[PDB]
Amino acid sequence: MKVLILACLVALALARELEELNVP
Amino acid sequence: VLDQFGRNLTAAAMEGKLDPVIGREKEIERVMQVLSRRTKNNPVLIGEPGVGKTAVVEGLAQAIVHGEVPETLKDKQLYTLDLGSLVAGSRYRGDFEERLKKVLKEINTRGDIILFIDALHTLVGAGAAEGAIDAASILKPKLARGELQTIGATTLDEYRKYIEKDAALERRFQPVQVGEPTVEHTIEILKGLRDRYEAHHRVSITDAAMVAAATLADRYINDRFLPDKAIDLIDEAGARMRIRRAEVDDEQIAEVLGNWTGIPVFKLTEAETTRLLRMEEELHKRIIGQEDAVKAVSKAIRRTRAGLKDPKRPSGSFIFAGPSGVGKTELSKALANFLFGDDDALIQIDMGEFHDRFTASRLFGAPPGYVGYEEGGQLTEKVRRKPFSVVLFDAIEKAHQEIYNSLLQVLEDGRLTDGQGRTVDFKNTVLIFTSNLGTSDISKPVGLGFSMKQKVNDELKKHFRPEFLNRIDDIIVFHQLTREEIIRMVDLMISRVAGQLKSKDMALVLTDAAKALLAKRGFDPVLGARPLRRTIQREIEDQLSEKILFEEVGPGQVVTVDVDNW
Amino acid sequence: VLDQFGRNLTAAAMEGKLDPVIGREKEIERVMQVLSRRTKNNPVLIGEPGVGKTAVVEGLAQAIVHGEVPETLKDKQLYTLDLGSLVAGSRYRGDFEERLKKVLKEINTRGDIILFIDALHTLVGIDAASILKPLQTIGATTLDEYRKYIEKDAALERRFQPVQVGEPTVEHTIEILKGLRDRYEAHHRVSITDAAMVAAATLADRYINDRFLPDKAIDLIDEAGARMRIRRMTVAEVDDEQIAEVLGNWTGIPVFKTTRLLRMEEELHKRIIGQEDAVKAVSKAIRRTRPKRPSGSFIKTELSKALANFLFGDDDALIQIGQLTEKVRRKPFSVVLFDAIEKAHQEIYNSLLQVLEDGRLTDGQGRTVDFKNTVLIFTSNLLGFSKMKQKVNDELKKHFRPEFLNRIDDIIVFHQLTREEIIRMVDLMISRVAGQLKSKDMALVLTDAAKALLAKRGFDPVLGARPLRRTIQREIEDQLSEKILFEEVGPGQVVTVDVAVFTFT
Ligand SMILES: Nc1ncnc2c1ncn2[C@@H]1O[C@H](COP(=O)(O)OP(=O)(O)O)[C@@H](O)[C@H]1O
Ligand SMILES: Nc1ncnc2c1ncn2[C@@H]1O[C@H](COP(=O)(O)OP(=O)(O)O)[C@@H](O)[C@H]1O
Ligand SMILES: Nc1ncnc2c1ncn2[C@@H]1O[C@H](COP(=O)(O)OP(=O)(O)O)[C@@H](O)[C@H]1O
Repeated sequence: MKVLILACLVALALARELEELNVP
Repeated sequence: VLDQFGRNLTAAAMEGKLDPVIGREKEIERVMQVLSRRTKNNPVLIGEPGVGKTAVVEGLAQAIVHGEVPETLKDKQLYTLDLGSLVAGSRYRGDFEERLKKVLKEINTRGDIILFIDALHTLVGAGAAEGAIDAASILKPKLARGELQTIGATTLDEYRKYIEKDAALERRFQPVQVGEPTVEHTIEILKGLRDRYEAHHRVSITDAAMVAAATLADRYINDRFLPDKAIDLIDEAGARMRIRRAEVDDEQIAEVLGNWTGIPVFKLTEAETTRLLRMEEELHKRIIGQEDAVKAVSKAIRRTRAGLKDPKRPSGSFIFAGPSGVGKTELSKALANFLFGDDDALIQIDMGEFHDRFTASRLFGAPPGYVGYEEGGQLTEKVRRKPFSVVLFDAIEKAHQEIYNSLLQVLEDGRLTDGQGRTVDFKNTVLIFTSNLGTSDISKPVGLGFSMKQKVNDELKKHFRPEFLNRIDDIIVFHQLTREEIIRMVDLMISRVAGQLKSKDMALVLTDAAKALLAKRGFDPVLGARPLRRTIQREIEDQLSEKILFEEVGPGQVVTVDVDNW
Repeated sequence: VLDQFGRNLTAAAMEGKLDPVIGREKEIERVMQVLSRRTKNNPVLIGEPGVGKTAVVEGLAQAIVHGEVPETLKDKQLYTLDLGSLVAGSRYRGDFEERLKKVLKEINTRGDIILFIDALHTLVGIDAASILKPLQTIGATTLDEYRKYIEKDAALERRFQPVQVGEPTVEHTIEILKGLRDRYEAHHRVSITDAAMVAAATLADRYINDRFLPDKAIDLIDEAGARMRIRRMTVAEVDDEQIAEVLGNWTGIPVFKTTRLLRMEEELHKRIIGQEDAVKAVSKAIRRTRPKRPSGSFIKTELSKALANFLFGDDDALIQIGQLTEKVRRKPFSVVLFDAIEKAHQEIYNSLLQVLEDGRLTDGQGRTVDFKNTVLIFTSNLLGFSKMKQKVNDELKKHFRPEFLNRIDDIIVFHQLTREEIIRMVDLMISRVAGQLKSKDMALVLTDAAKALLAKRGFDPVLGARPLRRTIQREIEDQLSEKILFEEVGPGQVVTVDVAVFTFT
């Protein structure tokens, strides 16, 4: 009779640090 | 705060840009009561979308510039803060935190800034998540010390999902309830906003229009809220006046509201008294035959709407007994299209699938932890979405006893307790129950003896409990249809397809000999006048497809069909 | 300054530089109603990609220069704003922020500027959002992006009024093509017939289903006019023959581009064998259409398949059942088959019930799926002393209510299995394996005795004729797989299954 509602964990991460290209 | 993510509402009130805020003065005083606190001087305007939460803050920012603030809020430059624009542009680490610390540094230097964060539920997980550097955890130290004054604005659902759920954020913020205005409060708002919308549209707006805007938006619009919905009627009617041109009236509001819902302006601009005066003749338009039934329910609704009505009863409770499909749910659809102007107000529950009390937990919602929690308990999205509705309970004699023990509430009170804990109001809903408890004569002109209306009346008493039947307003019994009554239904339904024939310049040349045979074939005294439309499409429309099978299009072919006699 | 960023649509409307927007007078009127308001005076043209929502603002700018514009909108210079150009320049970073602010400072320096933003979601996900506070702005997003970005901000919904720009009908996009006729006639120096435009509107809706009405039809007219300019280099009258040649290269289907096609009855039975009277019964029912309700409604699996092939081209145009949303949005010209409706309870009577009354399902997904050219098919059925013939139709009348069985097109019955019908199914299933033997240069002939044995075994009418696929491979193919490996039968051999036990050479 019962239903278990589980819990779909989503993949959530902080924004990526980037590495820069230099122009002198 | 810079003028980059927000807007100075205090400087907007200096230049007379903020709309006048009529009423809501108990709330502006309550916001000042929170903002004058030493620690955690952070009100949350909790309301609904469009109830005037920003207007309380616009009214506060006016109260700052008029000197009506208690020498703690004097000369406070109140800024908004679009956190949506503050998150926008964060694709790299530290973008959001940098734009928020610049705002937070600017408030630290000036020291006279009151944040207004519309949508304060966005604050939770604005950067990443709860345990992460988000906008919540950045502001939580200074919000807990009264060093950052922030007016929030969530809804009641979003305050409970995001601020009460977040531990160590429910304390930082003080709930200030901004309720939806009443209709008489909204008219006072519109009369205060009268000079703004008269000067913008260059169109005079009358007192008749503003009463009509607040009254009819509360009735006909039920996904939005009073202050806004009614201002939007005043705003759109003044705008559509500019595309017609000098005066917005009662009828102009009903036009721009009729374009939203789909109600004809007439059904909006009417008068319950007249509105239900020619009720009988408009309910004959889709019910021909069984005329004493129409005049009974037209009399009953005119009693239980017009004049006196207790607010602790529905608009009418009806038992439709008799032969099936002779106009039972056809009248209820015809009553629903009369109800406020929309045919899409009829709801069939179809109680024939229910022969269980455990399935009553699959009709009024499940207890949580069980199946039937999302679908089942769907009466929230139906009847408190539409307080003006018609609910049809087809085949109530099939159901279990425990099912309509829960339906004893709604005939007494007009309220219902959902399995998710809602007040599902059946207050203006014409509830209609239905039982073909009559099938004896129906089953051939013979009976249980050795050899009509009162046969099915005492079958209700035999089957049901008298506790359920006597709260119901009127019991309506249908009779067997006479052959002259059936051929008028044939006339009504052969004309429905005939409009789709002259769209292609075809013409079913009508004859009455074929109409008598449709009445013989499309009627039986157990089920009749419901399979009449399938008799039309199987016997007429099958042979009218034989025209293009032998390729008859032309400029138009005057087809006349008559099948053999039976 | 706007003099070097974004196109002045009002100035382009004065010179006749904008393509003429024929039709759309109701949606342009709606946009003038929003711009005339005090609050929420910023339209967001919700449409689909290529629906004509930029043409509403192009048609708005043409309405400004004609004087058919309200007194609050007289001589408003309507600018689209080119994103990706206010970049064009690095001094260094923050450039696109600092340059966009200089544009907005010229907008409130003047007073007659209305910005059009063709992708309003791209400025949500200076951001302008702030300057919006008090510069009227017309947006244009899809309905998915309206519910993702614009409606999900209360600081962007107290000012952004949604305006619907719907997909035109097949009728309405013809006058779009007839209004745009002189642009595409003069661009290719080839005249385009009116028939071609009736074809390019009808055939683009029928066969292009990821693109939307206005564009799709214009893409056929533009490319057929371009095709005519090419082959006169390898007066020339783009016709309806030309549109089917171009759409035959878009879709890659053979040119059969319908009432004549609908003349099936014999134009079929490639996979349907037996069941002959139900095939003749669904002829006159499908051709009742030739509304918003599907092309056919019926209460066998193969029947559907061959109905998907003959009506809708593909064998895989049969959808066997969101769960039917965004997979009929993809192909709205599919036969939707409902497998074993007896084994499902009443929660399924909302995506087959309100679609015979509307044909549209608004939902939480974000699009209204179109059921007006589908063939809905339900698959329901597969005491004492005594001394189906024609009736199965009363079973489903007693099962669920006939309050929409007169809204079902036709409830057809299926007739009984014939002993000759199953023999005609045995030599049909031997074709699946005879081709695998002709790849070995083998030939698989059978006898009437052997074909009657396989008809006699595994045919059970409770299970239809499913048991027959097992009976072929358990008896023929398991004993034919061994004799290849035993090398009794090699290449260049005729295999004659006769005789009971199956034996051969
Ligand atoms: N008391 C009031 N007096 C005048 N206008 C009001 C009042 N309450 C609300 N309004 C108006 O109604 C609308 C409500 O929107 P808003 O103030 O943003 O509230 P919310 O944040 O609850 O949506 C605005 O146009 C606002 O000016
Ligand atoms: N009502 C119309 N009248 C004339 N041309 C139209 C109309 N609707 C669309 N078009 C044309 O079809 C194409 C659609 O482009 P556009 O309107 O920018 O699409 P979208 O609104 O999806 O961005 C253009 O060539 C446009 O000129
Ligand atoms: N005319 C036919 N009617 C039914 N089944 C057929 C027919 N012709 C071939 N078959 C085969 O019989 C089987 C039918 O089973 P199934 O696919 O469930 O459909 P259904 O039983 O509804 O016809 C399939 O293997 C199908 O290929």
